[PDB]
Amino acid sequence: LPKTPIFRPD
Amino acid sequence: SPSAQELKEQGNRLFVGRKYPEAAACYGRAITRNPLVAVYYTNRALCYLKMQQHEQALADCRRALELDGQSVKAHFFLGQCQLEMESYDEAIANLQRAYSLAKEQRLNFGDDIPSALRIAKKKRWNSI
Repeated sequence: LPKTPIFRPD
Repeated sequence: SPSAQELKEQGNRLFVGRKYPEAAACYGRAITRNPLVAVYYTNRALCYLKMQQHEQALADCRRALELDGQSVKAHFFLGQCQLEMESYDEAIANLQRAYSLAKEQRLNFGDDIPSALRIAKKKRWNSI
């Protein structure tokens, strides 16, 4: 599962 | 002519460009097309956070949570709002809730949520 920044829209 | 997905995607590209009021407006057009998608509200709430428009972000988080009770980002953005409004206990609980949901949902945001919880607990403490 790729790490992704949370403060981003989906 | 533009689909709600199309408009959301446009919003996301504006968000990448740090054009937040614009991005928020595009999500608003997405909602106009389909107001029953929590992501649209979660996406706009983050825009509002970046614009220091905390009341508006809160309202959006609430709308998203009504549509999706499992929303990690709605709980997280809510917590970040309440933190910036000096509501630590509620903030910490919402960040903690986000942590739990992301585990339950196999979502990887690296150390973002624990980092935020530390920031929240430290700020709360710094105010005793």
